[PDB]
This record gives sequence, structure tokens and C-alpha cells, in this order.
Amino acid sequence: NYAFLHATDLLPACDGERPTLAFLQDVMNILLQYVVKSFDRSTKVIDFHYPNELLQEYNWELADQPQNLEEILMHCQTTLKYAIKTGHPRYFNQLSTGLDMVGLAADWLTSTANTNMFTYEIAPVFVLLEYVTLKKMREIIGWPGGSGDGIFSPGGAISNMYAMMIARFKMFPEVKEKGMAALPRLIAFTSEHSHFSLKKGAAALGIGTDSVILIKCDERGKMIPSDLERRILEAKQKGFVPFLVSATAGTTVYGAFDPLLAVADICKKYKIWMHVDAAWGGGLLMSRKHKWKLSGVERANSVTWNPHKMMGVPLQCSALLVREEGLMQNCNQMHDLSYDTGDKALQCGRHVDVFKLWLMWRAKGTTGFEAHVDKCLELAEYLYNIIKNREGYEMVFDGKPQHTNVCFWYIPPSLRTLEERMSRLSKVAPVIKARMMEYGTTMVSYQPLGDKVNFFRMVISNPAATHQDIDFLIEEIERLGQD
Amino acid sequence: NYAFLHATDLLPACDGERPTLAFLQDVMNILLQYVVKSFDRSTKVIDFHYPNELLQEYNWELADQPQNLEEILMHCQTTLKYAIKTGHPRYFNQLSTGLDMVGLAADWLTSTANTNMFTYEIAPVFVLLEYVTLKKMREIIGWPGGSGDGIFSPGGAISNMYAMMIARFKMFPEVKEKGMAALPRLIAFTSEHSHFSLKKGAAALGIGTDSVILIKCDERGKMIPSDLERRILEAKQKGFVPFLVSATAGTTVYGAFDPLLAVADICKKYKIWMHVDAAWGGGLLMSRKHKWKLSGVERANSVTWNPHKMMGVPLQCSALLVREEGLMQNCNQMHDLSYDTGDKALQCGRHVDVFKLWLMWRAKGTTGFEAHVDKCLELAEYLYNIIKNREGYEMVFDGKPQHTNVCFWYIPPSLRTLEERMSRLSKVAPVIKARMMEYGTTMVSYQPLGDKVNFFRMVISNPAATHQDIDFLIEEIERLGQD
Repeated sequence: NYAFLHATDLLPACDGERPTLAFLQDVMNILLQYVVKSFDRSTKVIDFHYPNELLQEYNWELADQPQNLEEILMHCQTTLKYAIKTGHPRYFNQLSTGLDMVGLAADWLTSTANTNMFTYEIAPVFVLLEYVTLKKMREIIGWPGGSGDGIFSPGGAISNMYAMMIARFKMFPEVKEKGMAALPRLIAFTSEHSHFSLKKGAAALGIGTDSVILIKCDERGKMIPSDLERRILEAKQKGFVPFLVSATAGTTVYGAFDPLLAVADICKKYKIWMHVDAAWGGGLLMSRKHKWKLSGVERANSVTWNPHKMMGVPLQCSALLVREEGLMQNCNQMHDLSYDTGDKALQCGRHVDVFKLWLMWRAKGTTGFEAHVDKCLELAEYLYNIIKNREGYEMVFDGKPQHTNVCFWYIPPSLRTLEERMSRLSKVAPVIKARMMEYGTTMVSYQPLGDKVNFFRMVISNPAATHQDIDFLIEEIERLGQD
Repeated sequence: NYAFLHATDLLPACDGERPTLAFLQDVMNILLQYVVKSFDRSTKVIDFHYPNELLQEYNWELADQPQNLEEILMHCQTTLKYAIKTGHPRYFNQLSTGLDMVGLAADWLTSTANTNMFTYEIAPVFVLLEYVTLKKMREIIGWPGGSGDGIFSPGGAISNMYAMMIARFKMFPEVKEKGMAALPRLIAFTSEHSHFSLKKGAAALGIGTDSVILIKCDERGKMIPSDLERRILEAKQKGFVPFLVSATAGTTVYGAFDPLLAVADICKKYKIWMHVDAAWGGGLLMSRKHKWKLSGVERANSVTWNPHKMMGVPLQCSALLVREEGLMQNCNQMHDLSYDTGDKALQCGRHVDVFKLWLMWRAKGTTGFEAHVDKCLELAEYLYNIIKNREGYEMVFDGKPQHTNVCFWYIPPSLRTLEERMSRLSKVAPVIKARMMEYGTTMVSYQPLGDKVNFFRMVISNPAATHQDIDFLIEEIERLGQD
């Protein structure tokens, strides 16, 4: 078979149908095996290699002449061998964790359809799903009858960038033709705990990171409303022009939620666009129990929401929602057609990301997403309640998690009663993490923040993570902490 | 089975392995069937429905309660039913056409791995493939030993946007902190035949579409070098600052190639960044026979290249290549680590697109891509030679295609000897196109350009398209043109 086959033998080659059905099914068998193992707790989360080791371990170089299909199937096998098992019960390293089965099936179909999003003409079903999916999301947000507008973007960082583009265009439509030189000095405001995409977006948009002012946060990670007003008032005293405040509904580290009702009030007072970065926190909008954390989002001019994070949609499902209909097109256009849409965004070519969200929503219902969001949040509560009362574990800030983010230090037995042992604590998480990966038992991110030294930022979003996996984690950290 | 199953029954559920293997395989069977039919010439390219018809034809709405897996498999079946068959031999509607079997297999695996690109830590193999794939592309471009830098972007439109960001940052690194208000008035230059992403990028970057000057093109679609110099000289006479010239290597309509050696010389003379938009034309760099069309690309500061177009990589494979190493990081950063990479681009989250290109390159070799690029170009020559000498067919410009783009009018027998029958010709392509879709036999794009009225822009990039399919097309157009 495959040893005497090549790509040129497969469809659209005439003697191609039989070898194609076999080859694709053999890839599928590899994929299925990896899928089941991903859920097996005896499987390593990571088979860790240094870049040079991985380079020397296998030939990854490219060649002039073609390789046979046996060698291609081996490449697939080898690739999944060294891949991180992002669906594994004990993978806790990023905000996006898990491997959703309907979502995967939906992604497989999307690739098979392999079309662009720009017109109804070539993506008729997908343009319609995009309209229905984004409308429902606008209802969940709280905009009356789901009114407003929306787009899927290639990342919430770009969704944030779009929101800033549109807030500027709204205040100064002439920027499009004339550039920033035509405008007064624009100022944007965001929290000290907010995502770096806002500074990056401003730099990209010719606004300048100097014109992105950071607002002070409290001990719990929440933007202080009175520092925001103070800063707005300073800006317009200097004759600068506030155009944007970006509030974060679920920060990346603490999982903190800015007080939306108070910033909404400040944005009402000063006539400023309110954006909500709900990339991470947006999932809690599916929870009747937890959505109160996003109270005031209904007053926002724009919202960013990443179903690829808490809702488990396979990678790249990010939406921007804008309340004022027509704005996005006006901003982005350069010159039944209502289904294009092409001149609403910066992208030209655009990958179909809607179907994976829509099929999952269909398979799970709104209630399904709800139940999952709550399962994760309780599990974080289970973690928080154990370590809160456990010797060797000190919380990074006082206040219960908002959110599945649990931030903590592990203090090894050889450091607890030491009479600036912070310097030694600073080095504990990096060593544990290193040992986690060498053994491949779990993965957790650690980082410093402000005046805090390297601490573990535990996060839960994987449906495969259970109470035992939290129990295992606590114990593994202890085991690996010597010293 | 599936009638009494739900998503909650599948992995990671404990009684989940058996129903998961069955469900995923049943989706796969649907996908395989659609794949084989895509190559069957008796299959319709499109089952055309108006948006309202499609909405009424099937319930696409979302619900609170979950649906069973039988209903989910039907959704998959229904979705592929109304999908355009972008792999079909007679699909000619866009620049991206075809369904590559290794590429599809590679895409299926990528989804299964479901990881982010931002660090070696979670995408160890994929970060390494990205380094090797982009280096080879830099060699093919002509940069010595493949020196330089590169990134995959979510579309060549964003790659174009990145190039403009970086050309600006290179001339005025202070823009990052201070914004466009700190700078002199920047001017960018591009051809009348160039892609709209350059104006869109400038508007986004706060540069202003007023500061994107369009350079005159000749009858064959190529930028006139002396209008470029004329325009550059006017800009600096007014004390404006030329920062960018974007030359197009393969325009979207004519498939024209700007004269790179002459613009390179102008960019050398005036000390201006040279970008090459080779999104479409980049494939010809794989052809020893055809690469001379891109002579001078080796002198470019940046190049955009979309393997998802002519090379047949499934949707979203776009690269930006930059000759000066370190520039991209310096531009994008806000503050063995060499494998991150995260602060090189605007995106945070980033989808893995490298593996589909790398596996295909492995399966085909450089020679494979070469042979395919030539197969398409000859087929376009076959089209051009038939219609050039065929009654009823008038070429849109004089000069042989550059390129698989063939631009033409069909003049129905009831218009040929008419003594301003252009007004009636203006309406022929829209009617034919409409009839093409109602019958579902083929799809071709038509458009006006400048002083030319609606003409067909035929394009070839699909490996499944043969001589018979061109023959069919000629005849179908004739059949449908009455009147």
C-alpha cells in the first residue's frame, strides 16, 4: 500500500478514489486513537523536549522530491506524539483547555467545505449561521431583541483592535480619509489588570501606547471607578479627547470583573464609548447563577467574547458585538446584497468559525453551556476552599475567585517559618513547573504581577477535569516542591 | 443509537468511548461521501437558494434545550448539501479553488491537536515547522541562505497590513509610543490594479486613504514606473514623506505583475521600503519556468504570499516575509525563549496553519508544487488560445495572460454586428452568471474594471480542472448566452 503510493495517486487522480478513502481513513484512525488517549489519565499531558532535542529527534526539514504516503502517515503519528494533550483532564496551562467532540466534528466538516466567508454566494449556509449565532449572543448580552451588529474575528486581540477602530471612527469619521493627523489627541482608558491587546491595538492604529492610560485597580483586581474619572478629567483639562474606555469582564490572571455599572455611568457622563473585553468572562453570561458578574454589559457600545475559551469551541472563535447597526460597514467599507458583509471587517479572506459554535450550541443547547460554565466554576471553588485552608498554600490576594482563576503560592516545608524569603519563593513556581513538564503529569501557568512574585495561576475550563484532578494537582505540587 | 444519545453522553463522559468512536466515524463517513462527490462531474457545483429560501428550507435557529445526536448528524448532512463544492472541477469563482487530500488530512489533525501558536511550551512541533517552512519560503524568494524573518497571518490582507505597520515603524520607531501625530505626513504608493487591503490597512493604521496614492497602469495591468517616480517627487516637493511602495506580483483581476526590478530601483533611489503583494502571484515562485515574472522580489523589504491560493493549502495559509531580522519583534513587542514569537504579531491567540502547508510540502516536494503551478498555467493558456480565436469572444486587454487569470466578454449572437451595444454587453455576464448558478453547472466571477464593463474573470488554481472542463465552460457560456 502506502509505501508505493504518493499524493499524485490520490483524488483528483482518476485511479484515486480507493487509495483516497483508505488514506483519509488511516489518518482518522490515528486521530481517534489520540482522542481516546487524551482522556486517559495514564497518558502524559506533555512529552517534553528542548527545541534542539526535538529538531535532532526527527527530520522536520523540507525537500525537493516527494515522500510516499507511509512516510506521510508517520509524520502525522510523530506530530501527535509530541503535541501537548490540550484536552487532557490535567492540562491547566491556558485559558483555552479541552477537546469538545461535537466541536471537533464541526471543525472537520468546516475544513471539508473549505470556503471563504466574504459572500453569501460561496458560503450561503455559513453566512446565515453567522447572522443567527451573533444575534443570539447579542440577546444573551442584553441588547433588546438581539439588536446590533457583529463579526467573528481571528482572536479577541483583533476584536479589541476592531472595537478601538470603530470607537475612533464613530467620534471622528474623517480619520478614515485623513488619518490621525487630522484629529485632536485621543485618549483611551483601561485597567492595570487588562489585556495587552489594547496597548498593541493603539500602537497599530497610530494612536500611541502613550495615549492608553492605565487605571488603578483594587486588591481584588478591579478597576477603581474614581481613578477613571480622575484620569478622564485630567485628559480634558489638557484639552485631550477621551474616546474610549475599555472595561475587562474577567481578567487573564485574577479573573477579576470591572464594575460595569459604574464605568457605564462614567461613560454616560463624559459621552465616551464603552467597550467590554469579555474574551474570558463572556462564558459566565450563559450562567443564570453567575451572569450578575457582568451586570452593566447591556450598556456597552461594544463587547468582545471568545467562545473558544470558556465555551470550549475549538480554537479561533472570537466575536465582536457592536450595538449600533451600520457602524462597522461604514467604518470598514472603501466604497440581496445585505448578506455581504465582506466590507464589514479588515480581513478579506476569512475562515469559517461559526459552524463549530453553532453545531455545539445545537448539540448542547443554551442550558448545556450553562451547566458546563457552572461545573468549571464550582471546581475552582473546590480548589479555592482546599488551598485556602491548606498548610503551605497562601492566596495571592484576599477575596474569593470571580471566575475559575485561582492564584496562589506554594511555600515548600523548607520556607514556611523563615524570618525576605520572598526571593526564594520567587523561584519555587519556575522549578515546580519545570518538574511538571519533565514528568508530564500536569501543566499550570505561573507569573508575577505588580508587586507579587512568581505565583501559580490555576484556571479551569476543561469539561474533562474532575474533583480527583484537582486533588491530584494539590498533591503533585507538594511532591515536586522539594525544594 | 443516535436518537437516544446526546453530547453529554460522549467523551469526556465515563460511558463515552464507544458512542464517541461511532459518532466521529459517522461524521467522517458523511465527509468522505461529500469528498468523492466533489470530484464527480455529474455533481452540481452549487445547489442555489436565495437567503430567504434557505432560511425557510431548514430550521437554523438556536434553542435552550439540547438536540440528540441523530439531529446533529442531519445538521452536518444538510450543511454539506447546500455548501458550494469548492473542490469541483468546474468551480472557477475565486482565486482559492480545490480540495487537497493531504491538506485536508493535515487540517483534520491540526483541529485534533487544538493548540495555540504563541509559545514552544504548548506548540513545540508547530513552532519548529513554522521556522523551517518560512525559511524555505525565504530561500525560494531569493534571500541569501533563507535569511530574514516571517509570520503566518490570518489573511494576506492582514499580512499587507503588517508590512505597512513595519515599514512605518522602521522609518519612525517613535510612532509606537507617540502615534501618527508625532510624524510627518506619510505617503504610500500602489498600483491602480492593486488589492484594496492597502487602502483598508492605511485607514486602520491611522495613515488615511488620502495618503495612499494610486500609480497609473498600462493596458496590460502593470504599474508605470515613471508615474511612480513622478508621484514620489511630488510628495517630497510638498514636504510629504514617502515611506512605502507596494508592488503587486499577480493582480486579482488581470493577473498582472508589476515590474519589480524598476520599482526596486526607484525604492533604492528614494530610500523607501519595497513591499511585494505576492498573495496570488507567489505560487509562480515554485516554477522554474514561470518565476521570472517575479524577478526583483529578492530586492524587496517584505513579501506577502498566500499558499492557500495557488499552492492549494486549505483556507488560511498566508505568510508575511520580512528581510530584516528582529524588526517584527521590535515593532510588535510591548515590553530558550527564541521560540516565542508571541510578541512578533498583532494576534495573541493564533491558529496553527503551518502543518497543512508543511505536510503537503512533504507529500508533494517542491517539484510537486512546481508541476501543479505549471499545470494550471498551461490550462489558462489552453483557454486563452481557444477564446482568442473563437467567434463571440473578445479579450478585455491585449497581451497574453501572466497568470491563470483570463479576462473576456462573451458577445451573444444577437449583439456581434450591432452598430453603444456596450450597454447591452454590460448586462450579459450578470445574466449568464445567474443562469450558471440556477443550473449549478459551473461558477465564474465577472466584474467591471475602470472603463471596461462587466467581463468574466476566469481563473485556474484547482488540480481537478482538466482540458474537458475548459471545453465544457466555453460551451456552457454559449448555451446560456441567449440573450
